[PDB]
Amino acid sequence: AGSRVTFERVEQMSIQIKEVGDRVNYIKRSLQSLDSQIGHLQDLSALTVDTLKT
Amino acid sequence: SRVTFERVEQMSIQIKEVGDRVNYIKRSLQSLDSQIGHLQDLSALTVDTLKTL
Amino acid sequence: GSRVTFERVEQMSIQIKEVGDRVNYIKRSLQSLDSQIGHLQDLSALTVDTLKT
Amino acid sequence: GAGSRVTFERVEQMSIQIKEVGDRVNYIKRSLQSLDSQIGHLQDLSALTVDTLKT
Repeated sequence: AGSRVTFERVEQMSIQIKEVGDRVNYIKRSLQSLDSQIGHLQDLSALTVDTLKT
Repeated sequence: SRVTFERVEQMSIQIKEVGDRVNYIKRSLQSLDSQIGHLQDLSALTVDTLKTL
Repeated sequence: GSRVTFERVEQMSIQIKEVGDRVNYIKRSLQSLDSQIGHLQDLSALTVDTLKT
Repeated sequence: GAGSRVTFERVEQMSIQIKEVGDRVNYIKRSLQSLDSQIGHLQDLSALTVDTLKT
């Protein structure tokens, strides 16, 4: 009863904890994509600076 | 100069793509925060019943 | 058994809270990043406009 | 001449600010790995609690 509802709750926490994990992994992937775009922008910046010195 | 204009205009586009992505990420975290709050509540309610047992 | 379960759930609720806190820190960092990218976009926009003329 | 001068300054500032944006995102990446580590410990505690009530 109390133990039944406790088992339902622990199962439901387990579901929501896996969903929190999955959401963080998605966010990590998005940040990785972002990091790559930033790489490209830094190269382009260094190139523009270099040419202003030439 | 013309080449400088071109590279600067390209950077400005790329800065915009990075800005937009940062905000999409910011919004995911906002939404995750809300879901954590409800998980926090479910854990508190589970513990309260366990104390009576 | 209720007592050991109570103990594992309590420890979960403390860790859930720590996760929640770290999420909100990361969120604040995105907001400041967002604002610094806004400054940079403004700069790139000014630079680009002068270089047209 | 003059137009170019200011432009050189502006471009020099953009590349400082682009570096900062980089550094910030590197920090966020590291903060997200910590967070993900914490979530793994909670998934583990949650799985053990579950394993222990199945039967």
